Amino acid sequence: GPHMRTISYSEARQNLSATMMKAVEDHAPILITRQNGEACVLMSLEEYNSLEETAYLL
Amino acid sequence: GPHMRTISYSEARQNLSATMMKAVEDHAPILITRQNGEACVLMSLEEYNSLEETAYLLRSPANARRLMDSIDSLKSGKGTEKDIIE
Amino acid sequence: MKLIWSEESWDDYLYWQETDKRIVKKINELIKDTRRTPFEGKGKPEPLKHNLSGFWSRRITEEHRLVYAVTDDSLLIAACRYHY
Repeated sequence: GPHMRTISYSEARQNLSATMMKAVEDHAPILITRQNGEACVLMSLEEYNSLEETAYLL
Repeated sequence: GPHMRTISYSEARQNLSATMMKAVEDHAPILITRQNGEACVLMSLEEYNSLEETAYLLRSPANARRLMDSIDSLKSGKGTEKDIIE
Repeated sequence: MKLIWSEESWDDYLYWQETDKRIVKKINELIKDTRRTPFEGKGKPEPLKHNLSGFWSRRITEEHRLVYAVTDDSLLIAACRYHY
């Protein structure tokens, strides 16, 4: 099957470390959904900076 | 180096709910660091979608150039008014 | 609300006009919708950052985006085609 790209907040609480490692490993963001509130995205610092560098026109 | 608020793995994990809610409320990112080095940024979906769409439009040099010239003109009031060709 | 275009977006628009009428209709629908609700609706409206602050982006196709800004008086169209 495909690597997970989503996880609930409830599950994330107890698997945060593994989740962080996965976002870093695949160099792809993971969405943390929230039953009531708003979802958040977790991504490696490297991917985050690269993204800002682009949106900044180098 | 980074220019964002930092939080330890343990504090974030113990207070994940509050951390996510603040990220959403403030529209600001936060860096979660493990005491072993690993570090990830957490941000609201809304902020992520905004940043990704911006990078997307500038990723292509040809598109970035045109969009920058186009925005420049528009901000300068040099834009021409035209209706939609139905 | 008035429609102001740059040479870039105007060329983009005419390109579609003489290239793919299907895309034209999509652009018009988006413009008409943005005109009604500038920051909400069709095309998954998205606010842009940094050098693009103030501008917004909506989906014409998975590739092409309607980029625009809004003043107290009109709609500024920055683009309606994605370039390589």
